[PDB]
Amino acid sequence: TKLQVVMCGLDNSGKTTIINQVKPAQHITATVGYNVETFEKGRVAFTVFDMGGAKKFRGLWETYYDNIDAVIFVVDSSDHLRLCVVKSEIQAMLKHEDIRRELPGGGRVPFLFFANKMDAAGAKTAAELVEILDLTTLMGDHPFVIFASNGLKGTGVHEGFSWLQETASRQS
Ligand SMILES: Nc1nc2c(ncn2[C@@H]2O[C@H](COP(=O)(O)OP(=O)(O)NP(=O)(O)O)[C@@H](O)[C@H]2O)c(=O)[nH]1
Ligand SMILES: [Mg+2]
Repeated sequence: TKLQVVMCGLDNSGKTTIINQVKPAQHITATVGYNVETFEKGRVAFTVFDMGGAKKFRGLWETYYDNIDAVIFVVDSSDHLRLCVVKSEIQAMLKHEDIRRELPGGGRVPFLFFANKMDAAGAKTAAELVEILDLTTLMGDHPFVIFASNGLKGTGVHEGFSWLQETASRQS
């Protein structure tokens, strides 16, 4: 079983920290452009495009939507000021052809949302983020879920990936 995933979210949301929690055991810095992570996790081989989240890299994200099995979207739940930017980016990505497309089996591309930095002062819960972003209206027919996460420790992360992998398997 092979999964291709694109990982999106604003700069400093915790994308790279989170993906490193699911990689094999063997210094994180801001991701310039993107990085491809290819690794095994359990019985699955993952290919993850860990996108840079700075404004200047967001134009790249769409290059990696082709044939994708899932989107992972990481929100800094403690960054209230840019929740409007999070919303516009989710809106922008949903309009793209490769995200819109009906999957081979009739399904729609699934989204795993992380409400990350659950430990940070001022963190909003998954429920609060759904209401603020009006996420349910935005996501429409796309299957999605949202879990509070702590990327430093791995809280929420592993369960999110179970959801992604089970949803992908069911769809393929
Ligand atoms: N307190 C706390 N800090 C976190 C959490 N997740 C990530 N961080 C911290 O937030 C900073 C940004 O993390 P990073 O993984 O580089 O974020 P990113 O989304 O890949 N940034 P970019 O889009 O620039 O590549 C790092 O200092 C990291 O340790 C969390 O859940 N809680
Ligand atoms: Mg990064």
